[PDB]
Amino acid sequence: MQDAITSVINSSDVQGKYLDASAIQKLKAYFATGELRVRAATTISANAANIVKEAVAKSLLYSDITRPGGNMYTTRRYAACIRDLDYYLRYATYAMLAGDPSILDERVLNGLKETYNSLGVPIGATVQAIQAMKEVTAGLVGADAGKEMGIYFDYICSGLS
Amino acid sequence: MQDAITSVINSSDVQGKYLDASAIQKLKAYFATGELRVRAATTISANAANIVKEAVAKSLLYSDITRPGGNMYTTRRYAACIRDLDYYLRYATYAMLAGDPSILDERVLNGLKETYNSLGVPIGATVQAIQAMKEVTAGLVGADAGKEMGIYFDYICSGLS
Amino acid sequence: MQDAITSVINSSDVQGKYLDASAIQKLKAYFATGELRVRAATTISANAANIVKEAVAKSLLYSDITRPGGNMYTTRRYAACIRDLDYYLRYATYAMLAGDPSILDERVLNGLKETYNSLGVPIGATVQAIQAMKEVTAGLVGADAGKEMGIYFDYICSGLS
Amino acid sequence: MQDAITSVINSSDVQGKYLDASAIQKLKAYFATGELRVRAATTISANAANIVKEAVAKSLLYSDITRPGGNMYTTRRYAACIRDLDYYLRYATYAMLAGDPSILDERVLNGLKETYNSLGVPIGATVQAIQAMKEVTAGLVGADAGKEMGIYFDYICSGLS
Amino acid sequence: RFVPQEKQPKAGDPANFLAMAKQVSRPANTVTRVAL
Amino acid sequence: GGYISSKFSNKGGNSGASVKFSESSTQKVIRAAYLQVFGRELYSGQRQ
Amino acid sequence: RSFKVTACVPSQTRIRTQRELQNTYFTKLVPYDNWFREQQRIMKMGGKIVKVELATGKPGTNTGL
Amino acid sequence: SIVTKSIVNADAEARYLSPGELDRIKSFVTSGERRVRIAETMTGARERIIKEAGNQLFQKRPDVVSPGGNAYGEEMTATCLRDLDYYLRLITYGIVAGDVTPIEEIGVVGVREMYKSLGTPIEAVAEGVRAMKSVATSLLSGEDAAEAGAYFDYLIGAMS
Amino acid sequence: SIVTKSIVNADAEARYLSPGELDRIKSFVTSGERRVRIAETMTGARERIIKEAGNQLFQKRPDVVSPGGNAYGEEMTATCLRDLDYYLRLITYGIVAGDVTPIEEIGVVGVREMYKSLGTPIEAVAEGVRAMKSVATSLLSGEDAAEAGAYFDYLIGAMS
Amino acid sequence: SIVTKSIVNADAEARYLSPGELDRIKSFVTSGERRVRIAETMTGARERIIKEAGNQLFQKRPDVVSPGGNAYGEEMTATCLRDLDYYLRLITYGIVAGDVTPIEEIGVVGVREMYKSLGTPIEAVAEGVRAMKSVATSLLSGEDAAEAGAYFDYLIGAMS
Amino acid sequence: SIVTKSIVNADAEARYLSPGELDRIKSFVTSGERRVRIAETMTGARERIIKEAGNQLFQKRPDVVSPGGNAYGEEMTATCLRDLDYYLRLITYGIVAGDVTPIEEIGVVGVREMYKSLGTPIEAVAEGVRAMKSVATSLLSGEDAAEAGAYFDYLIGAMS
Amino acid sequence: SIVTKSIVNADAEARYLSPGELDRIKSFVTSGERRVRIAETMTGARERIIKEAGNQLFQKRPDVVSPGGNAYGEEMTATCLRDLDYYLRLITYGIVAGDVTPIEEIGVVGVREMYKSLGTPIEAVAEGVRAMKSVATSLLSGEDAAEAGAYFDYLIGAMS
Ligand SMILES: *[C@H](C)[C@H]1/C(=C/c2[nH]c(/C=C3N=C(/C=C4\NC(=O)C(CC)=C4C)C(C)=C\3CCC(=O)O)c(CCC(=O)O)c2C)NC(=O)[C@@H]1C
Ligand SMILES: CCC1=C(C)/C(=C/C2=NC(=C\c3[nH]c(/C=C4\NC(=O)[C@H](C)[C@H]4CC)c(C)c3CCC(=O)O)/C(CCC(=O)O)=C2C)NC1=O
Ligand SMILES: CCC1=C(C)/C(=C/C2=NC(=C\c3[nH]c(/C=C4\NC(=O)[C@H](C)[C@H]4CC)c(C)c3CCC(=O)O)/C(CCC(=O)O)=C2C)NC1=O
Ligand SMILES: CCC1=C(C)/C(=C/C2=NC(=C\c3[nH]c(/C=C4\NC(=O)[C@H](C)[C@H]4CC)c(C)c3CCC(=O)O)/C(CCC(=O)O)=C2C)NC1=O
Ligand SMILES: CCC1=C(C)/C(=C/C2=NC(=C\c3[nH]c(/C=C4\NC(=O)[C@H](C)[C@H]4CC)c(C)c3CCC(=O)O)/C(CCC(=O)O)=C2C)NC1=O
Ligand SMILES: CCC1=C(C)/C(=C/C2=NC(=C\c3[nH]c(/C=C4\NC(=O)[C@H](C)[C@H]4CC)c(C)c3CCC(=O)O)/C(CCC(=O)O)=C2C)NC1=O
Ligand SMILES: CCC1=C(C)/C(=C/C2=NC(=C\c3[nH]c(/C=C4\NC(=O)[C@H](C)[C@H]4CC)c(C)c3CCC(=O)O)/C(CCC(=O)O)=C2C)NC1=O
Ligand SMILES: CCC1=C(C)/C(=C/C2=NC(=C\c3[nH]c(/C=C4\NC(=O)[C@H](C)[C@H]4CC)c(C)c3CCC(=O)O)/C(CCC(=O)O)=C2C)NC1=O
Ligand SMILES: CCC1=C(C)/C(=C/C2=NC(=C\c3[nH]c(/C=C4\NC(=O)[C@H](C)[C@H]4CC)c(C)c3CCC(=O)O)/C(CCC(=O)O)=C2C)NC1=O
Ligand SMILES: CCC1=C(C)/C(=C/C2=NC(=C\c3[nH]c(/C=C4\NC(=O)[C@H](C)[C@H]4CC)c(C)c3CCC(=O)O)/C(CCC(=O)O)=C2C)NC1=O
Repeated sequence: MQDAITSVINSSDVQGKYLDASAIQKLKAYFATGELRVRAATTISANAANIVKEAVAKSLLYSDITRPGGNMYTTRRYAACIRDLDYYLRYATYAMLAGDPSILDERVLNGLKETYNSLGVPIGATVQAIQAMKEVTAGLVGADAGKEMGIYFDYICSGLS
Repeated sequence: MQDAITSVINSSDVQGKYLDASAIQKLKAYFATGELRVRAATTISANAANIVKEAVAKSLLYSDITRPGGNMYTTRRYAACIRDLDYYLRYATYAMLAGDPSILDERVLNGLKETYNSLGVPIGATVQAIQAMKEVTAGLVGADAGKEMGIYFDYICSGLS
Repeated sequence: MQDAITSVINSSDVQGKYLDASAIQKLKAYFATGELRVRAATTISANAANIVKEAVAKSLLYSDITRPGGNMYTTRRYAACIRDLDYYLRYATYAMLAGDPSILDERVLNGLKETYNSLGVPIGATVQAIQAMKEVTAGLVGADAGKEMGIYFDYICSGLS
Repeated sequence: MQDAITSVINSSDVQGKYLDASAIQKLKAYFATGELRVRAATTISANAANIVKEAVAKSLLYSDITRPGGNMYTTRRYAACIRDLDYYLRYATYAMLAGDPSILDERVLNGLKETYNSLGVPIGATVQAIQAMKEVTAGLVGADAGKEMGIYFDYICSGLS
Repeated sequence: RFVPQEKQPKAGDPANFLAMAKQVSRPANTVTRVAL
Repeated sequence: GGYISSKFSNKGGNSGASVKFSESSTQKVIRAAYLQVFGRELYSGQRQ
Repeated sequence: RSFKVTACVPSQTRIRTQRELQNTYFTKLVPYDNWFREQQRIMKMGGKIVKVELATGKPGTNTGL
Repeated sequence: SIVTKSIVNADAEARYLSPGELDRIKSFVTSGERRVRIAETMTGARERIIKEAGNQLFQKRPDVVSPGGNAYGEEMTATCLRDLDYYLRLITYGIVAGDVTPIEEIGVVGVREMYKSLGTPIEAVAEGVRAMKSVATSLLSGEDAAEAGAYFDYLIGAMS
Repeated sequence: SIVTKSIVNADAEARYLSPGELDRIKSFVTSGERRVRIAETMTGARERIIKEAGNQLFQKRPDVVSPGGNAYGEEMTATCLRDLDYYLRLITYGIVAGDVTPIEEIGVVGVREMYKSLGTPIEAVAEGVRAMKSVATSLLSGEDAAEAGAYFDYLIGAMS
Repeated sequence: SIVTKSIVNADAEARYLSPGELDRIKSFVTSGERRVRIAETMTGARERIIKEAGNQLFQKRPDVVSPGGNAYGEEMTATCLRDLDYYLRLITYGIVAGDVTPIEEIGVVGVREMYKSLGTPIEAVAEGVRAMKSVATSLLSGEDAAEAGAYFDYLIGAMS
Repeated sequence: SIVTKSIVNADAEARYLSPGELDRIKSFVTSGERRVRIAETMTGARERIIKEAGNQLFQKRPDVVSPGGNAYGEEMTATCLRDLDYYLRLITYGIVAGDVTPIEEIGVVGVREMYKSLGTPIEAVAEGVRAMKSVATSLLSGEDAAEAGAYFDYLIGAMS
Repeated sequence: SIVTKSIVNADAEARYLSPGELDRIKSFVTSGERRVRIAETMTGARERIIKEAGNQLFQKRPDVVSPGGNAYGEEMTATCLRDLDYYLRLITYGIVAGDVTPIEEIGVVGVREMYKSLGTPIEAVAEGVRAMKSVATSLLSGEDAAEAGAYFDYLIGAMS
């Protein structure tokens, strides 16, 4: 947990100095975009069963994966796969609300890269489902905030790949 | 591959009309600022190795990726990186005379986004380096041409991030 | 790349049997209609330019597809309209001589759903171009083999759409 | 392509520690049983065109799979699957000397799953062929090294099924 | 001039030449062998 | 069998494949590749 | 150390009467040491690089290639 | 353009721009206000150039306006001028760029397949775009009729 | 088929089919029934053409029947009949198509790497199938054994 | 020899010789006394090897003595025992040279097309080298049979 | 390693690894209990090898210690021992590997670039490395430095 | 001819001839006794053709012989009738080859670049050939109409 407020607190505290001008230009940029991020976090939570549906109905249904043989054939694999895609979207909105990907470094990308190769999960399909979930979310919230999730959606894809 | 004269041609062709008065106001605007773009092309290509040997010195030379555990100890990986940051200086100066960011798109930005995710290297250290390249190149060529080269550095920076 | 001659070789091989009497009359079923395909393939090859002008004249030449901003606007693209329409005519008469649509799936309908998407070619326009090409070659051949020619054109249009 | 010697070299430089005491008994475990491997790998090359004599003749030769209608019935599909079994023996013997299955997933297991589901190759026939060729090597190298060769044989069958 | 390189003496290894005459039967008849 | 990687969603390969025509059309590219780079037909113990 | 590209390139100046479907959809495997002289060849042709994949081993492994 | 040609030639040798080539771009940019007023000499008088070469084409070749020919009727004639209206737009792009590179990618690389498919004779177009040349250089100045006319004469020989 | 060889002969140069080549197809249709009469004479007289000509191969080459060789009397000479029966099946596939490629893609393309791994002399198969088609030409006629004669000799020149 | 693999596989990268490959040079000139004693003993009983391993080969594969085969009569079996003496001589070159390459160039790279043009079976000589290594490793010492028996093992393993 | 270089060479010939090279892996594994004493001796003197070879280098090239070279000052002579220690942290990765495959990919492949990119001449870097591998040869035995000193002196010709 | 490119298609694969195209050579040589009968009819009435194909051309495009045109003059038509007389020589070469490569190697390849240089319009010489096609097919019967008009088609579609 490091907010973009608290990130420049900690980078100023390791030097032990006060807030300079270029540190405040990170705050006053972040204080400017406050109302934009709050409008996005409402309309995702009102659509969080539909963003997780139109991502998988675009990219993963009727594919190799929903067919018998690989990784989403049984229902318990399907319930576990929609449990991940719900949890990626719920953890992406915190970095949209913070403005820092330190949530994704601490709470998501710790054990996830190791446990997918250890389970036989295709990384190359679930790096595509979050990639398919971006342009649903960039259309659902408006492209001004659609260019805000793209840092933190693909911070998962930079880590998970 | 296009330039700012033919992009005005292409933006008038795909719209349909001839060289209207909005385009000539755009095209004469290129010919005024085109004099300073040549005089800042030579002083970059003079000090092309001198920029990149100092832009690595602001951000990369004593960090996580010099103590063992990161991208560059393996001598091929550091020497690719100085060579990658060399090619950002070539293509931005190709973008400076051509007057458009689209030369950076069909030469740099389309391929490079998915390799750096796949090869596990950080994009966040790259965009920290090009922003460190922005603050030394404005000191060499002068500030008024630094606003010109600050455009195409940011198009790499926003494109990679 | 299976012919209707080779299709009854393909079925009799995997049975492990010789030239069966059921396979004899099936070959004679192709041999009976083989006179009506050689006499119709000469008419298509003598009218390939005399068909593809009249397929674009019914559905293509005056719309928002040959305006500036249209997909086949410039003559770099308009020559790649006719030639990419000529493959659908030249391979139509190829399966007419074979009596088997397996040639279309291996040579033609192979990546064309994916290729036209990543160029920007609208698939909803060229599906009508094939159907306009079907109604002009029905009068040039006759209702005997124009029934037989017409089952390949929607077969192209099935996997293309 | 890298062996167990380079792997403990790979896991020692990257954390900033020298060649410590705990890396030596990983190498001394290699240097103890490495004399066994040169006695093993020579005798496989004595029978490298004789294991494939027994490969068809135990589980494939006088079966219904070779009977016209099955998968292994063509001369272009016969001889393509003796070389496809001979490569699985030769790359096993590289791993027999590597102490590591990290020559298999670079050169053997890279595209081997999808090329058998697409080409109509039954997976169960190969693992009834590869695991049948584990025990004939157990009569040629002795008891212990065939159990070492059974690791990489099962690493094929874990990476094929 | 007539030698240079020849080990003429086959001598002992030969010979058998018992020989045999072989009959003809149908290929289809499962002589070929069908596992499973 | 066609281009197996990069899935290419519709392919009518006829994976049973008693007789394809495609095996001769890919055998004589391979023989012509040996016939240009080496310039001759290679010996049978040497062709990789 | 092979990659796995997939590349969409158009025909720039010529109108090829043969099919050349494969000449617009190179989805080949290129090794690492010669990808970057090869990547600029698609890039100067005006092609589009769609995806690249590590078909070979792990990134960050500094030995054994 | 000269900017586009000097980059792509210098990118292939992996070099920066030569000082002989940087002064080529420097004179090309500063003379860009000369070339844009040659472009507006034609687009200011475009509707006269079409109409005079409209009368000059059908005089020297009347079979295309004749019944049976491919421009017969008040809508089927309207198109052939509108096709000549495209080539005023193309050559005005060429004078501005200082090269025939927008003539290439827009206008001339597929005409030997298009009009053969469309049935119109290419040599019928090749004189109508040549009658465009005689009505243009009478309206221009002395020196730029070699400058703009090179983009005209490029469109003749690449047509026929 | 001779239809199938004709398209790929025209598709390599990206061409519609020549009317001289459709004469070969139109002659193939009116002579299509004659080749079915050729093929039934082989399948009807299969049990006299295999046991005889294999015995001609064993009289020409008595190396085959003797132990130490590839065959042996109880089933190995019997399974060299069914490995010889496959080629007569492939000729009848080839003559009704008017083409070489049903002989090719089933039983030519990898026979050298097969029979080296199987341990038979591939040349003895070629002398055996030469003994097979010596009596096959004397079976049916003298007229029909010439254009079916052109598909007999190819498999001789494919093994060696 | 040992240098001939190393002087080519480092010339192709245009570098000097890596000291791992200088172990390979060092690795033997200490074995060159041990590599020379074994080929002196192999040549010194080269008449007993061919007369014994040629003898019981025909008890294992009696087909090539039998009529219909190639080596019918003593005038061809003594011609057949030339290739046994040639391959015994090519063993003794490869032990002294130190590795795989001189027996590969002189007696291997045409033997699928030499022996096919002679009509002889390519598998039966591969049976004889396993008996040629049976009588040789039966007469030499125990410590060199892991060295000198393995140079036999290459010309087995690339013959069949 | 020497295991790794042999198997990639045998993949290029598409055969099994040769009995000439199988001596070397067998010679590597009986010297695998010979290589480990070189590795542990460099642990006990890595604070002694580097701290002497710096002053051996600075008496050979004192241009570095002068104000203006790339290591001037106490913060700048840190790396001119640390990059030397990093090369002592490369030989013990490849003493027990036997050869240069961890020497290249960590040390050699772009070393003409980055010392030019940092401004340090590699001829001074190779001099202290040569000054290092005189002291390490004197510290080890006469048999140890006979082969490891040949392995030491690869890097000087590889760097410059 | 068919035989001279069935060689080259079989030579570049280094194969012998397949029996599918040996049918194509054998059907060609028994068609040789009737194709030269077409060519003897064509050269027997060349002056009936060339005089009539001139007058069917010059009525259609009267601008080329009216002065201001390229073929103006008493003798300039006599070369331009001779320049159309050459295509009657080549079509009789193309009839007896059964092919179109003697049309191609002699009268196609640089025919755009000659008449661009000499100044005659390239479609105006193509309209003489279809005027020559209408009279030469009227010389013959029905079964020689398509066999002669196919090579007339190829010379039209190449020049236009
Ligand atoms: C979905 C389209 C892809 C996919 C999903 C899948 N995952 C599992 C199993 C697990 N997933 C997790 C995920 C997380 N742990 C975290 O802490 C976070 C951050 C919030 C995430 C996203 C874990 C821990 C497991 C294992 C434990 C469990 O019981 O779920 C499965 C089940 C695998 C199985 O064999 O049952 C599936 C199917 N897999 C695919 O095929 C798609 C590519
Ligand atoms: C062996 C266990 C198993 C189950 C349970 C299973 C369910 C399953 N049903 C699916 C779709 C579906 N299933 C249904 C079925 C129904 N809806 C209705 O209205 C019908 C009354 C009802 C039938 C009970 C429909 C309509 C879809 C398609 C949904 C869509 O495309 O939006 C899909 C997505 C496509 C795919 O990848 O397969 C899965 C995975 N698959 C399995 O392999
Ligand atoms: C294990 C593989 C490895 C290699 C090859 C390597 C090279 C290397 N040397 C460096 C610096 C350096 N290396 C030196 C060393 C020298 N310069 C001198 O003048 C001395 C004469 C000479 C030693 C012989 C110094 C002084 C620097 C820092 C340069 C500076 O700060 O300007 C740096 C940048 C700082 C860092 O992150 O370490 C790298 C990457 N580092 C590695 O980890
Ligand atoms: C002209 C358009 C273009 C770009 C921009 C480009 C990038 C590119 N960067 C690469 C490697 C690399 N690049 C880096 C980069 C860095 N190391 C760091 O610590 C920093 C974050 C960063 C630079 C200072 C590293 C560590 C590698 C090696 C990773 C690998 O082996 O894949 C490679 C693989 C080999 C090569 O260098 O040619 C390519 C192709 N290629 C292109 O064609
Ligand atoms: C070096 C690592 C490596 C392996 C292992 C490999 C296998 C491999 N097997 C293939 C085909 C094949 N594989 C088989 C396999 C078998 N047939 C049977 O009877 C059994 C089920 C199985 C016994 C092994 C068959 C029949 C084909 C050809 C498909 C066809 O007949 O069209 C192909 C497609 C190309 C071809 O051979 O035509 C590859 C690439 N390739 C590699 O690069
Ligand atoms: C044999 C199977 C097969 C076909 C048919 C095929 C077609 C194909 N059509 C293409 C382009 C094109 N195709 C069109 C198509 C059209 N224009 C329209 O407006 C209509 C919607 C449609 C035709 C009726 C256009 C405008 C282009 C140029 C745009 C591009 O570069 O993709 C290209 C790109 C290269 C080029 O021509 O420059 C290919 C390869 N490829 C194949 O492998
Ligand atoms: C900018 C590049 C460009 C070119 C070259 C171009 C040509 C072009 N000319 C067309 C038609 C035509 N073009 C003409 C023009 C002519 N025919 C004649 O007889 C005159 C001699 C001649 C003019 C010199 C006419 C009459 C038609 C309509 C023919 C028809 O509909 O059958 C069409 C089809 C309908 C349309 O205009 O959308 C195209 C695409 N379009 C382009 O975008
Ligand atoms: C149509 C394409 C095609 C061919 C050609 C084919 C051949 C073929 N020949 C075989 C065996 C055999 N073939 C022979 C043949 C011979 N030995 C001799 O002495 C004679 C010289 C010679 C033939 C005249 C023998 C002895 C076997 C059994 C080998 C064994 O069981 O070890 C086998 C293994 C057993 C079987 O399933 O019948 C196959 C698959 N399969 C095919 O799908
Ligand atoms: C330097 C590499 C090399 C070797 C080894 C070699 C052998 C060789 N074998 C020959 C013949 C032959 N060699 C054999 C030998 C055999 N056939 C069998 O069945 C057995 C498997 C084997 C002996 C046991 C036979 C039978 C002939 C005579 C072939 C014939 O008469 O058609 C001949 C021609 C006869 C002569 O010159 O005296 C040579 C030169 N030639 C070479 O260039
Ligand atoms: C067999 C291959 C072949 C070709 C193609 C060929 C063409 C040919 N046509 C020529 C002249 C000519 N050709 C024409 C032809 C015409 N004027 C028209 O208006 C009509 C369109 C057209 C013919 C119907 C004219 C007028 C000249 C004289 C050009 C001049 O003297 O300026 C000449 C120059 C005179 C000479 O060298 O004899 C050549 C070489 N000669 C050959 O041997």
